[PDB]
Amino acid sequence: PRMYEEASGKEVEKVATAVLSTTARAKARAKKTKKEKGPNEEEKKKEHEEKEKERETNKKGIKETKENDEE
Amino acid sequence: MVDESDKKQQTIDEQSQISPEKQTPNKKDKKKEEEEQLSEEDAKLKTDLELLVERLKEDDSSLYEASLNALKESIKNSTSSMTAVPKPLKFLRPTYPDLCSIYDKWTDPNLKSSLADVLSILAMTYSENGKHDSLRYRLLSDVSDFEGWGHEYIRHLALEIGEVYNDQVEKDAEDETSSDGSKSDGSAATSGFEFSKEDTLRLCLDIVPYFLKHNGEEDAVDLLLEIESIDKLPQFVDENTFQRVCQYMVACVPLLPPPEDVAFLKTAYSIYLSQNELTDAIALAVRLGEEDMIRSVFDATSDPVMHKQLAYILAAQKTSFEYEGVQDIIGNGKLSEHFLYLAKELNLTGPKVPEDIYKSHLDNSKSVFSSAGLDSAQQNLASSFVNGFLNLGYCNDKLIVDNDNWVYKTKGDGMTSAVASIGSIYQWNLDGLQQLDKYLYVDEPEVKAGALLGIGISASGVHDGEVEPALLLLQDYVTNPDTKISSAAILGLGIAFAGSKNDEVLGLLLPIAASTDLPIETAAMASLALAHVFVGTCNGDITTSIMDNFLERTAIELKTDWVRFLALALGILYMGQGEQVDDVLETISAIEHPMTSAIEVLVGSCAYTGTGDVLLIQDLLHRLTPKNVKGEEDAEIKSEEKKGKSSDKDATTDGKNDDEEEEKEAGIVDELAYAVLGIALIALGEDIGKEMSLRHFGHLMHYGNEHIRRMVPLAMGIVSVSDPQMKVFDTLTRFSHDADLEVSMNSIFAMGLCGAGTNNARLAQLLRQLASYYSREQDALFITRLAQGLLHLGKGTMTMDVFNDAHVLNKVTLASILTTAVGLVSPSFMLKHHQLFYMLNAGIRPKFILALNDEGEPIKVNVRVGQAVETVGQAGRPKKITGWITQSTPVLLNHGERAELETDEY
Amino acid sequence: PLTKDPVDFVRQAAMIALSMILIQQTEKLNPQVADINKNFLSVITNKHQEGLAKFGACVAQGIMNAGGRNV
Amino acid sequence: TRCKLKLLRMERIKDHLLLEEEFVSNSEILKPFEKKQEEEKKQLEEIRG
Repeated sequence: PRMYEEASGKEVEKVATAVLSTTARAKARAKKTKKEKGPNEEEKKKEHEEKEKERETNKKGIKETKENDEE
Repeated sequence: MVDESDKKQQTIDEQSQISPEKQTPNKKDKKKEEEEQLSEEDAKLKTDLELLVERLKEDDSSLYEASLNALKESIKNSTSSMTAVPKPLKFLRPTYPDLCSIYDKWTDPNLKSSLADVLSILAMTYSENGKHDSLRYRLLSDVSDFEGWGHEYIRHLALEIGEVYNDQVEKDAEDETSSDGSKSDGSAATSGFEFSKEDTLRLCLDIVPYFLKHNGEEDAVDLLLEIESIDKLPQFVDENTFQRVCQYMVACVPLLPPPEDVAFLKTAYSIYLSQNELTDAIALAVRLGEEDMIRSVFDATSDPVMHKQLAYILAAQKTSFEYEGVQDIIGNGKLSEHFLYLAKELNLTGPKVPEDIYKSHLDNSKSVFSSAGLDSAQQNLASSFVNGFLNLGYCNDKLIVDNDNWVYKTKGDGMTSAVASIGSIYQWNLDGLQQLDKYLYVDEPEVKAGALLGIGISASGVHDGEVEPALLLLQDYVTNPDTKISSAAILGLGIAFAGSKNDEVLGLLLPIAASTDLPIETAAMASLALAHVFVGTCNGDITTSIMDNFLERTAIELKTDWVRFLALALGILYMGQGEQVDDVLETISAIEHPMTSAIEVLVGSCAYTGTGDVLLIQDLLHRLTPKNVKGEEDAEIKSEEKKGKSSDKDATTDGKNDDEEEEKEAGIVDELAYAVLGIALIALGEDIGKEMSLRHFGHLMHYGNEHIRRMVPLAMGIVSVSDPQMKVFDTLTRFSHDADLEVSMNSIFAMGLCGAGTNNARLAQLLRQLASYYSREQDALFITRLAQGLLHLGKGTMTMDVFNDAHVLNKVTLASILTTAVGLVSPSFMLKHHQLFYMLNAGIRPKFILALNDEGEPIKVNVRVGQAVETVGQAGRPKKITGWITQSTPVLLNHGERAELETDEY
Repeated sequence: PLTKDPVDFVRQAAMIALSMILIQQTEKLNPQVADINKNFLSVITNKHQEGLAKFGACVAQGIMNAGGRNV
Repeated sequence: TRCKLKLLRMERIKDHLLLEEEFVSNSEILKPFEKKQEEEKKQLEEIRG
């Protein structure tokens, strides 16, 4: 054992809550934005991959796994 | 209510309130047994329709619910909607309200959800028949009363809105989604939408947009043109049609991103062109900023009529109004080609006629001086600039200038700026050149340089029609190899022509602005001038400017001041465009350095403008980041960092400013406040950052055109007396100027208190003094707005030199720049063929009532005021024409526009 | 319960007692060693604990880490 | 309806974004001056009990 440090999480938490409340305020605008954005991605690519736009991710299967690591 | 059988027809209606006997038993049994009885049902359809109409008067939920309960079942349970194919299809007309009675009249959450989907499908199938349109129509124009129909008819309408929106968000679209179950397009619902639109335009104002924006296509808008242009005068007047149209762009103005927003505004322009008033056409054509649209309205009056008529005069007036001069250049030369008269036409288009009208206004306003009498040291320099600031626009103060005593006592950089200030006395005037000439041929090079700046300012009002252009004088000076001379020359050329990109002006500035290898601080003016020239019109995003910025960064980084001015110059250049500016953000970012990142945040504002709400959040995360990183630890570099921080603060403010002008119109109070708080984050996040944000606040307000002007500048001002940098006061006063001596008094007392009270540095004192004189023009001579005034959503091109200067700590060199402050607004006068210089009467209106406008089409009640008054600023801006009782008809509608009135008396 | 006792004087004793018991036992050999460790630091970092508490926390922490973790 | 919305468009966005700003900013006001201001707070506190 060990060493313990972290206090820059206190900063990080503060800017995380900020963006999230801003989106709700923003919503009215964002809804129109989604109209234009999505057709552009379809014809081209997501960014530089032809994946992870087939579904919500690229999988819809189970992800649960049990009895993993040491015992 | 209670059943009373078949005694009379009145009591038949009461009988069917509880249990129908001609819609429930009989019909149900009939459909489920014989199929010869399909012939009896067909006749009984008409009877059934009538019973609905009579009982539409009844509103109670219980006696529609239960009554039509077993009909609602029969759709799938007994009839199955295919036991006689055509016959249930055409009998869907009474059954469709039955479904709606469980949707809207009764609220049962399980059934209200489920039957929404069912309604969408059956609406689509029955609009093939075109009788689903008629079903909507009998409730839209009504026949009877109930609370019920007023909410119910929308439920039918909402089905259409639902699906069309969803096809964009979710790419799959059509009836593949089970949220409507109805196909998005196809010739069965498309014809339904067109017919629906017709009825709802007449009686409502409703589904006509939902369809446009949900289609996302300009095609939707171009269908709209057809129907409205019929309606233009016989159905209702021109005016009523217009309020729908300028609105077409405005409600979704702040929610059409660049490629969409332009494509829609093309269509509104075309609607106006089709209709009677070309006056409405010109306003929208200016908006787009495209050269092509301007030419079409100008051509439409000029070319078809051979005779001079009203038509040539009207063309010249329309193009004259923009004092950018973008319209001025284009419209000239057609007048020459046609050749009815050169002399009247060319002058009238140019800003030469605007010089003449100013003299008439000036006569009323007279001259009152209040300039500082201080002499010696820096106080001499302060006073001599102050004289020009009080006599902005055309003014006569010749004799004071001719007393060369105080002039010669200026020294250093003070000499240059002193000669420049003399030029602003004769701002917007042909005469004045004489005073400048004397100094220019004698003494040290310093006075020579200042003469060229003054020529720039004076030449603003005369540079068209090939009548003493700024180009003519200033070309010789560019040729001369001295840096001070050449730098001053090209600065003045940019100011005078403003937004005009004439061939001679542009092409002089084209090989140059491409040397930055040699280290010259005052070569900021190289790009700065060209940037100013570009605004007011669509931008090529010139390759000359982009190249030299990169080259400068390679060569030097010692002169911090130079690279900071350069960064701003790129961002100002790109103004007047936003579609193309998305591309160039990437191009700049290709080469990456921390120094280059400073340039990027500025250019992000312009690209994203009139769309900024992604931009807003970005310019706030940026602010947070320095500190956030320090946080992590808590648990050459000098130049790069400083450029980084300052750029961001400027960018934040700029984003907000451009956005608030174009957009909707309520929000203007709010955007000023976003600054106060940006400063507040700043008030305990960066100590250095506070210095920049103070200066930015004032130009935030001026650009944004805030409604409140009494409380907020004054309150902020008090805090900032304590805080360093007195240049804060200069930026506040440019907003406060308003209509003079309404707002601007409180500023004179407040700014005068801090200035007179505290002296502890003559350097500090100088900034404070200049600000005070700027604010007031004697007896409401002129007003300054950043906005065009022609559009209140507009933005100028002459006021961009004002906007530039608040990014840097105050400097004597900066004082030379600040003399320029052009941005004049003309006072309207009713014109005649003999060019009458008097307005008869006007209504002036502080606050538009109309909730059928933002801009406010001026009310017809108003408050009446006399002849020959300046077009009032905030709390006076809507202006209606009173001339109708003396029976005079405006040819050029004026809503509080810059534009001069013109009237026809018959 | 004696490390969250109502009286302070019991708390000094209790923390010291734990560390004497669990002097150099790893945290995959007694999970609660780490937890208890963290308590001690949490008291030391706080500046709104009693000076009786603070005194106990630091003494008890050094017993935990005693001898170079070799004793 | 579509005329009402133009007004409703500006009003929502601008003030609700300022609200979200002011909320975050309560913290932020302390951060640039925390040694004039907390220095002053200290001396204020000490004399008045």
